[PDB]
Amino acid sequence: GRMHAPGKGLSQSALPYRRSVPTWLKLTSDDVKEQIYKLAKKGLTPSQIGVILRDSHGVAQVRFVTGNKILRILKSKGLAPDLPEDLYHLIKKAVAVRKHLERNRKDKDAKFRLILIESRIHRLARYYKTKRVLPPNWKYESSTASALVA
Amino acid sequence: MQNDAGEFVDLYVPRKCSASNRIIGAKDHASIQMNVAEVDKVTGRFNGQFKTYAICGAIRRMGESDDSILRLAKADGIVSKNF
Amino acid sequence: GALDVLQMKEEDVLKFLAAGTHLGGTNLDFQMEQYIYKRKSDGIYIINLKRTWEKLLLAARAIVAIENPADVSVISSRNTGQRAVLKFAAATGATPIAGRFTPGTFTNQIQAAFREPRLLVVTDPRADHQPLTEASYVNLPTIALCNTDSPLRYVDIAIPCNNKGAHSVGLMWWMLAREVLRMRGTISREHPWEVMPDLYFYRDPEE
Amino acid sequence: MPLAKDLLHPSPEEEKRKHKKKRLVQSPNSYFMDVKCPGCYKITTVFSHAQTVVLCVGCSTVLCQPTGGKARLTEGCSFRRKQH
Amino acid sequence: SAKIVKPNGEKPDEFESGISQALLELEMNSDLKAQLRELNITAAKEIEVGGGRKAIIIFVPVPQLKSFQKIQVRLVRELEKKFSGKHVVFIAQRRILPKPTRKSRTKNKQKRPRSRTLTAVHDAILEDLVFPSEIVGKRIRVKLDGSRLIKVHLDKAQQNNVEHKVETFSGVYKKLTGKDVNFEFPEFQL
Amino acid sequence: VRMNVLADALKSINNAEKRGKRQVLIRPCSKVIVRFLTVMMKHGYIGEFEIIDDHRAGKIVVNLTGRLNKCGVISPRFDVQLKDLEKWQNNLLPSRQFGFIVLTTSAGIMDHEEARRKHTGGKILGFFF
RNA sequence: GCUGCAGUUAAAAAGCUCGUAGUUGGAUCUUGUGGAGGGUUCCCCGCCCCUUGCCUCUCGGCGCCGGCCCGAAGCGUUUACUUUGAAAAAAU
Ligand SMILES: [Mg+2]
Ligand SMILES: [Mg+2]
Ligand SMILES: [Mg+2]
Ligand SMILES: [Mg+2]
Ligand SMILES: [Mg+2]
Ligand SMILES: [Mg+2]
Ligand SMILES: [Mg+2]
Ligand SMILES: [Mg+2]
Ligand SMILES: [Mg+2]
Ligand SMILES: [Mg+2]
Repeated sequence: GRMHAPGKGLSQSALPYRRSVPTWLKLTSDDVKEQIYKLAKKGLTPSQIGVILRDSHGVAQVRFVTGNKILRILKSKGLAPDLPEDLYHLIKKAVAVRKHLERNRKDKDAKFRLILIESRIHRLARYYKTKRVLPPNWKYESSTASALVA
Repeated sequence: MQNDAGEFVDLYVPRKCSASNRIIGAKDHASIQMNVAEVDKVTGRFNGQFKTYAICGAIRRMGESDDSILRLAKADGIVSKNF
Repeated sequence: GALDVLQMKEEDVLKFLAAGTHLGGTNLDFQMEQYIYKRKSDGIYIINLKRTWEKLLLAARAIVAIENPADVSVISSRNTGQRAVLKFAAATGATPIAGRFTPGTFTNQIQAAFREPRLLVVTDPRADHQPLTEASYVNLPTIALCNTDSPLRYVDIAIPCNNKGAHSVGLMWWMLAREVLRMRGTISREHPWEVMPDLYFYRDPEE
Repeated sequence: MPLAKDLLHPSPEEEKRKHKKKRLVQSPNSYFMDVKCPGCYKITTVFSHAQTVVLCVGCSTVLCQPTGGKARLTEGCSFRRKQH
Repeated sequence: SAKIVKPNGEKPDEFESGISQALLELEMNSDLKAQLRELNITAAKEIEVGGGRKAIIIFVPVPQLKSFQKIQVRLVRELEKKFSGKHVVFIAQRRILPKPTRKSRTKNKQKRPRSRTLTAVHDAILEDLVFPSEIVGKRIRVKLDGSRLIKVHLDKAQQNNVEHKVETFSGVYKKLTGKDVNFEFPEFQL
Repeated sequence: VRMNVLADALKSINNAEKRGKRQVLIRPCSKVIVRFLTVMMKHGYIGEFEIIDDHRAGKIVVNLTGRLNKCGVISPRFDVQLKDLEKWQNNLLPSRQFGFIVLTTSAGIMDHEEARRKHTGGKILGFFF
């Protein structure tokens, strides 16, 4: 099931077995490169690029018209942010919860949920570190953690 | 069931369910021995020969002797597909 | 049966449509699901009649394979069946049981009604549960007229039909008595039988 | 269930009632379609479960809407399934 | 050319040179010059099939093959009118690096990209045979003696563009690898 | 969370033979399972079987006859040394006239009556009888 | 009780969740014939790209009529596993 909830649902997605390019699609393996670059200059994370390209244009799977997954693209042009987006998205949640905690110190359910968020953060760091992705001296400390989000 | 001479050494040889292939021990008073007539295919009349079927007890008491006999009949000239 | 001389003729189709045997109930089983064609737009199922015919000729072939005709015991407890089974005992030499069944008729060597058949035709497997669960003690095959909602347990050749109490019960028994006599060779095929189905229908309040 | 169902050749109409993960090969329930608004005339192609407010590259203020499932169109004309 | 157009292949080759001169002389006259671009091939091979016939095979160099596919149905129709009775299939000449753990010397040389394995090539070559159509599923029957048939499903559109070519495909593939394939068509696409 | 894939495959085949089915679907699958089912088929305990591609781990459909009685896995793949093989086929097997121990050796996945023939031991996978 | 026990009611599952050591971890990266021992394919040699994987030598023996051919030296990325050898006092 989940890792911190009890529920256990299957709501994933399911790719087509036919990996071929969609026969009718106009866009070609170089135009999407520039579309991705332009979309990234506005400041969109990889997932947001993916959903924009999936709705507004016909490219269902960036990885199939191109050869690469859309993060190695932002990497091989010096555009990926310094730290991955999941860790940023979790640290942003933790700093959101800590403010509410200090404003009303009786929200014990917020205390429990904050404990859970910080543990997920540690579990994700510990893995990014042994992948040569973060400085092995990396750390998550509240007051440092706020400035981290920028 | 033979030995180093060949001659069989066995009280008897039980018969197996035709739908489950599990031998039918001699205290199973639910196994049945259905016996279905042939016809002569030109006049539509019974003529000597017939085809025999064995059905175990357990598959009979789980409600599956029906479809079993049906498939065993379709497997021969008794229904010839197109059901 | 696969050939032509055994295929359903268009007058039997009209008897079936007149008695309403194709009309089923509102419920279903997971075992009678291959006999249904579809479900009507008000909540009732429809019985495929070619499957009815194939199962009918299979039961006919099961009765014809019994040498002495007198051990093909024919049971029916509900009213709508009684008159039918009595005519069946007249048509072919079988042995009727119409009324209450008196448990232990097959498995008691002391009772005065102890009879040891070799086959068992029975209407309505749900209202005759007792003869079925007693056939489960003496290696006794079974034949039965089920419905859209009839539990299949200890039955072997299920002839789907209305049998909810109708002209359909009588029609089914009459047609089964025709086909046993035909393929045993006691009456000739495609000369219509002198008997009339209404000899097998029930007494609704008379006059 | 008859105790003898054959699984290598399922029903072409039952194979489409089971969840997308639970059928012999996985297959999405989504599709792509060519919407065509009245007025300004361009053939912009949209995902079904769009979850973005798309626009016509011209004279429209909106072209479809996000919902819990499939996007609902305003007045889009053709929206043919693109079938590749 | 017709002799220098089979590099790394022991250039003097009779039938490959003949087919080379034929195909590049169709590249010579400007009738079909805007979609053929004087591009090289690398080998060719004609062999029997199981229906008392014969068919020919063209080995393309790999990075060209996406451009050959852009024209392949018109170009093969042109070659078959020029080669009545025979069939032309385009496959790239893929390299296979033996399994380093212990099949050749391991020397910390390089990683053996997973694209250069055995099975990656053995399934890409299978998709090159069927080109006008598309693979839509696979299956394998393990027969009662350990033997294997590969069941391949091909797309339902493009039928008459491959329908008569199913039985040459089995021969050429049994030739290239050794596996006994059979091709069918799916009743419904869901 | 699915640590042992052979354990599921053999338990899945086994929970269905007792019920009386005629075909079973196994998911995921592997080279190991496919090799094991081949050993179970060369001897006649199951019928032929068909593997489904789906661009992930695949699925297998197996045709069962009634001849099978049990199959199972020994969960830690212990080592066996051809002098401790008898102490295994005397604890796991029902009689010295039928049944097979299946083990993986440097010469492939085989059954003990062949490991004795080629003079090698290895790691125990399971048994079927 | 490792083979091999038990934990609803007989003796017994921490009130509840998080968490480092410990224990456990999904799928995936090479196959057919000509001879040999054993049959009617399949299981010491080399062949579809590979087959002890190569190299390049040098000093010393094995060949032919100097010139050319093949055994040795490097080891193949490392382990666990399995099999064989060596080496292990007598008495019991
Ligand atoms: Mg789950
Ligand atoms: Mg969530
Ligand atoms: Mg946990
Ligand atoms: Mg979700
Ligand atoms: Mg997910
Ligand atoms: Mg005790
Ligand atoms: Mg008490
Ligand atoms: Mg207690
Ligand atoms: Mg508790
Ligand atoms: Mg693993």
